[PDB]
Amino acid sequence: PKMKTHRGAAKRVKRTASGQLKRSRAFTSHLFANKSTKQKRQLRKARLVSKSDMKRVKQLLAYK
Amino acid sequence: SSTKNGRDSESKRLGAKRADGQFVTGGSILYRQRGTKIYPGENVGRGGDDTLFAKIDGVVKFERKGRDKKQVSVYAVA
Amino acid sequence: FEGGQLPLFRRLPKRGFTNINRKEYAIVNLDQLNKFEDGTEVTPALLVE
RNA sequence: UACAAGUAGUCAGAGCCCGUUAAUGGGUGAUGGCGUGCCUUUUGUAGAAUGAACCGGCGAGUUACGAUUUGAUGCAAGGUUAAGCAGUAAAUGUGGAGCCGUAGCGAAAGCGAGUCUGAAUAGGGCGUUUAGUAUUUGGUCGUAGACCCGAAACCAGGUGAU
RNA sequence: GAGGGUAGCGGAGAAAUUCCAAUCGAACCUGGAGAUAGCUGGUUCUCUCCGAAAUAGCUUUAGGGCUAGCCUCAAGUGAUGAUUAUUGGAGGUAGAGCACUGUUUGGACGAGCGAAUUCAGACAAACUCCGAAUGCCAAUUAAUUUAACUUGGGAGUCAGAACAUGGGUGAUAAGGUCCGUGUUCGAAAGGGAAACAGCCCAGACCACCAGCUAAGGUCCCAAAAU
RNA sequence: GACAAUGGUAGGAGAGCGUUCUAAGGGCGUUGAAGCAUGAUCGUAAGGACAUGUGGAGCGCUUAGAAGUGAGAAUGCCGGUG
RNA sequence: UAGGCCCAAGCGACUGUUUAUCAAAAACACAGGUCUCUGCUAAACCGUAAGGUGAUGUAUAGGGGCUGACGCCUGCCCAGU
RNA sequence: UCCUAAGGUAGCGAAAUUCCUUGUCGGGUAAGUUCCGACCCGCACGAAAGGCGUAACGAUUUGGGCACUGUCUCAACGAGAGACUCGGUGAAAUCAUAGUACCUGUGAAGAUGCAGGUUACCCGCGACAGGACGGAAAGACCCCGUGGAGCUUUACUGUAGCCUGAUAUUGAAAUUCGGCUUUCUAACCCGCACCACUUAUCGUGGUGGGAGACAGUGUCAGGCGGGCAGUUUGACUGGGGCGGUCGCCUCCUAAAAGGUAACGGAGGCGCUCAAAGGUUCCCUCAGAAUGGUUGGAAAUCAUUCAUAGAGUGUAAAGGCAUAAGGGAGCUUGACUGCGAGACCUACAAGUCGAGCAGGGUCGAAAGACGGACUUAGUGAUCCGGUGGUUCCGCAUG
Repeated sequence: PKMKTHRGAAKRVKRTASGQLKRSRAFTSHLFANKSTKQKRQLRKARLVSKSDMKRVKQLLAYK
Repeated sequence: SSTKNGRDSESKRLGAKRADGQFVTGGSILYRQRGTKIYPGENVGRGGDDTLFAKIDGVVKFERKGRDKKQVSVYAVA
Repeated sequence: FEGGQLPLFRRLPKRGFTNINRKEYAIVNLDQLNKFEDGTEVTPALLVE
């Protein structure tokens, strides 16, 4: 049968035009009184999956 | 029959980051330190935690500033 | 599997939602209209055939 | 071959008996030099660590559907059909629902070679780098017992007081 | 003695975890079933080229796994690699010293007189007025050399050992144990050290009854000076 | 005709030998096929020929295709014999 | 063919029973004692339905716990469970 | 003189119980760690998981005697069955190939096989048992597996069963400061009696008696419930337990860049401050060889020595008198939207930052200000709560 997509991973990344994956940031749910203003402001920006983590979850997102 | 010691903190990578006579950019870190063991010079700024960084592009120069005191400066290349 | 350490997807949070009334269109740039006759009438029924 | 201390062979070498796919021939071996089997597992084994009495036969990475990468081949801003129907269980002809590509960006409304964030193309992020697609050989991965042999146990339905 | 009854999530027990068809802390047979095994064992023809690791971080983790680091095969971008000479810099070890913080020997001077006065002599990983040899970062500087980097396909490795040297620990004990640095073994035959993976010399493509050398040697075993 | 390379475990890469079957082409066999036994033969290796005896009916070669394709170890399974 | 005996201690009263196949005993049982539950379609027990045992019995009876002939005795605490 | 619900009575006592211990003192022996009789310093006896005695019984444990004897001093001889020699018949465990010596040494640290020596002609039979780490059983002790099974409980989550309410089956009458209770027959119940099926009382039916809207039964709810069931119960560690430890900050070990171990040597943190923040102007400390309203030389005041020996919210180490230390005035930048380029780094994270636009505070003005001299005071995501809003919201609003 066909491979199944990791539904948990499909809710946290998107495919760019060049084959990269965009993700969200961590430390953003709660406890904002313990973090600085600059620390919280710069965490609102998105990032891409690192080149080392892609080698481990390539097939997990082969249909996205 | 036990030990009371065994604690320590992670090591910070302090010291110089660029060499004398080397070319750097406007925002290159030059020296990480606790306090002011080396003072800023021409076209150099001191960060919040005493980090020394440049402000223009040029060569680095470690020179002496008074008896038993050192500084770091940056001069544009011509 | 990471051998016991938390996986990257568990560490990251979810984002966004999906719209049920998503409308998509077939784009046709001004470059693909250089084959028809001068002054001709172009209609979707023709572009699809 | 009965004065001799030998993982039994190898190199050197008299004597004695033979004569071949015909060539720098065949068998035997007085005496001298050198030399503590094989496999598995280990930092390290002649090991007194494991396994095999001997001979023969049998005895362990395979296949079907998906994904990815490389080689080959046809066509090319296009490439290609699935079920079905007619045919020798031929593998051809028909069949264009469907799938990928030609355009991205945003959670979304949406806009568009630009878009998102923002009071502000001020700056920054991801795109305008943009050739593709079908079949197939090889490598690896996924779902199936998944390279082969081996448990102490668990559950279900039955058979037993000679 | 004969004929009968009680059956496994159960019976029987004057009670021993005792018996239920020669092994009962839970009988036997068939099926789910090729249960599961991060653990042992095994895994079949031949040549050619290249060639490791026994480390770090996290881990219901420690004889398992994942990413990074070292190997190999392709497609790419071009001196961006390495050694040396020279000119520059950052950094307080060895040694030394008593100017600071301590510890501490012998005298001299009356503020209550051996250590917050003075004249001499010593000590320190957590003392420093001073301070090397090396190593490290640079200068598209010079000469000799041959790498380096990026993208993609496939791996293995996470039990290490001895010797020299700088240290902790132990007792300036251990073929002990834990870190820094180099070499060898591991995966390396050949010669020497009588025998002897780690020591010394030296890296086997094949053949020869040719020559010169290294470590170590030249009375005999035993090649070379009684 | 010149200089330079070629120890090697875990692993990566490349070129090959042999076995059974299939499709085409071209060939042997009662004037003796396969198998078996013996020998002093050829190639860099896995391997390939030839002669003789035994045997008594099938079997090679060339190119390509497809695999139940290679055994010394598992206290391995079965048979035979020390 | 057919009992050695005697002077003193520990344990259990006694005959009896037990680990088929390494333990026969001081272990189990026993007569006796005491506590407690049960007024009859009894309690308790099996099935946990019908139907049965108890029992064709009726508190001088039946089920359960702990002691264990006999003799002399068996003290204090009810905060906790 | 403290505390407790009460502080062990009779009896017994180095005991099937006494660790010190072969306790001490008397018996038995020429010699007694055992045995018997007494002493109470009872680690840790004690009255129905009974205490102290007891005739008769025991293939029970224990000490001392008589008799007897090859148990022994100390062995000898004789009889029979195997062994041994011939005829018949004829297995088994074991086994990498074997022409299989000793000594000292060497080696994975205990050699028939390696080094140097010593000794030894070839091949049988009857005996001994030292070694081939001899042969029968994938070591039962020990440690490991996020392996099993049996048992226990005030480990977690369930359940048979039992108890208690609401409601259906289920209808009357009256008392009564949308009702628990006396009350009546008609549902329902009776291992109660007499009759018929039928010369069997299992069952059905009929007539009496008893009981009665209770009981029994279905659904829902609360409580008790190792009786029974499924499972969990960490790692590091000079073996494992027990003890200690687990994240973050500073110093030494660390071998003058950075990095670097041990159950190696020393401490600290899980905050605080509305001024202890920003800005502008001023200022400067300990200790003070002496004078004094003379108070066990040091509170307060006065003049000179004063290389910082003072301070710096809080550990330590680097810094600070061009102040980062003290005081005095106004203030909220402890701002919004970002951000070239760098440090660190497996990942996720962490750190510094010129500069640009929008607001502002302080200062005459340059100019400074995106908390605190610097480095600890902290924890993914998933789920839920509270606000704001461009957005979506299943045919349409």
